[PDB]
Amino acid sequence: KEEEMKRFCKAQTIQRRLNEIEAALRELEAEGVKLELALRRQSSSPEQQKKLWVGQLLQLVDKKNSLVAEEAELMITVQELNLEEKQWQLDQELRGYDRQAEDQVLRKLVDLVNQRDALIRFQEERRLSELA
Amino acid sequence: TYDLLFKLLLIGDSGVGKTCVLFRFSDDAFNTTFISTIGIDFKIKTVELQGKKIKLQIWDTAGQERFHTITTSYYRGAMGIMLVYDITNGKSFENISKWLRNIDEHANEDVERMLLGNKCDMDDKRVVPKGKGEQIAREHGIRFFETSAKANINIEKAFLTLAEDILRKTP
Amino acid sequence: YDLLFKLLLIGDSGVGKTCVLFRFSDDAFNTTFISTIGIDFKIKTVELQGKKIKLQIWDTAGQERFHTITTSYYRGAMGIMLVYDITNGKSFENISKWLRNIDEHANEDVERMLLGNKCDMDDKRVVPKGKGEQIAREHGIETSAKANINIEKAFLTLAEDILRKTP
Ligand SMILES: Nc1nc2c(ncn2[C@@H]2O[C@H](COP(=O)(O)OP(=O)(O)NP(=O)(O)O)[C@@H](O)[C@H]2O)c(=O)[nH]1
Ligand SMILES: Nc1nc2c(ncn2[C@@H]2O[C@H](COP(=O)(O)OP(=O)(O)NP(=O)(O)O)[C@@H](O)[C@H]2O)c(=O)[nH]1
Ligand SMILES: [Mg+2]
Ligand SMILES: [Mg+2]
Repeated sequence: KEEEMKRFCKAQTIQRRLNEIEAALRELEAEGVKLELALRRQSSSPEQQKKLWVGQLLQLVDKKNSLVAEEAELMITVQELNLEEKQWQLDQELRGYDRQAEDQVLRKLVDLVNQRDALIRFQEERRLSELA
Repeated sequence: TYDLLFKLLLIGDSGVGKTCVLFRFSDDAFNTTFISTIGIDFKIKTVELQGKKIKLQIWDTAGQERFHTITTSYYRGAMGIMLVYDITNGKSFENISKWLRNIDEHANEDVERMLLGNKCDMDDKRVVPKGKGEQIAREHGIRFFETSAKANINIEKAFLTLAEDILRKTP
Repeated sequence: YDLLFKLLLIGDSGVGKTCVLFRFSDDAFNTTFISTIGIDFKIKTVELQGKKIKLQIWDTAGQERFHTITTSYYRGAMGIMLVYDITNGKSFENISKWLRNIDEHANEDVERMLLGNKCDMDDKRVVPKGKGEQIAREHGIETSAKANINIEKAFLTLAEDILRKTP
């Protein structure tokens, strides 16, 4: 059960990073509000507003977005991290192995394989979406 | 923590209430102070749909057309889009065709579209019958809702319906 | 990442599948034989041709009980490798049987590669390089997980035959 501790080190680096990301997102939200008002007053012209928004507020918005994207990628790795532990328990139980109950546990194992898979396929289709 | 992340997007002409639909949904409030949107941004709200807890990243777009090119820039990732018109405003409802065409141009083919007729509280100024929005929705095979950011009519249900629709085709 | 390839290993129980995959996935080998149950897979991201490929390698359990349900995962297979151990006996008797199954269930354009594993087991080597390599020339298509040789290049080869089908 040394691997068990390894799962901790992974999980904990991840948790740390999620707190870092929450933090950075707040700092960015704060700056963003400040900037947008600075903007409102600075110029009356509407398309001038547009140019100014492209100037600074936009890059901030994308920094925000890539932060959220990273957050979601991590929250999927978490899902795999626990789907694996489940696959382990059900592996053991199957090893130990009235007649009808075992087929149920085996199919629970298989279903878990497919939830892992469904995660992989899901991020594949996301990738596809943003390429277009 | 949440299982999945959905990208949602609100489009529609300047003034029909997108910022205020989103503000009702996000913070359960409403302001009559009108600040038109410049560019694009998003708010976050997590949800629970029958055991999957999903984060909604919802992008408020700017309605005025001088932002068209920029806002269309972002249709690429969206998993669901709310087209929004104003029931008191005939212009917003006649421009639904052009909004949908932007979706065709710049969204994924895959995406879900949901139609929202905002400001259903003010029946006295209704210029568009509910049944005409229903009609076009039926003709495009998408969901329709009449909503009120002010009266809190149908906001949550529209959003959760979109999220459930996206979620259902997710594996 | 740039792209996603889904491979599958098919074989009889006792030939090296979970260990060939394990040597590639984690650069390791372990003597104990832990029978695979049902199906599994591991994920390996590699950097071929500047295109960042994500590999999803499916591991079959080649134990007669399971031969129903593992068929399920054949259609999705893009690339395949079939398990041959140099020292293993009459695991070749069933090759046609599996290859029947691929013809019976997989996608028509699926690739097929054949491996000689455990080639550190020269002393109990029963099967020359060309014993099966002439079979390989017959269909147009050696490694040790213990000594970790030609394993990495083996997989990257299959990436070659698939990504070349891409353009
Ligand atoms: N009676 C009523 N008024 C509403 C409703 N929703 C919004 N309004 C009002 O109508 C105006 C529309 O505001 P807004 O949400 O900014 O619309 P918008 O589509 O975001 N505008 P823009 O695209 O320019 O950002 C606001 O002044 C708001 O107070 C509603 O359901 N009922
Ligand atoms: N010397 C040597 N032994 C190996 C090598 N690879 C595997 N073995 C041994 O051969 C046996 C079979 O490995 P394994 O992959 O578990 O078999 P399998 O084909 O996956 N069986 P199953 O279909 O039940 O999962 C194990 O006992 C393993 O230790 C290798 O490269 N060299
Ligand atoms: Mg707005
Ligand atoms: Mg095995």
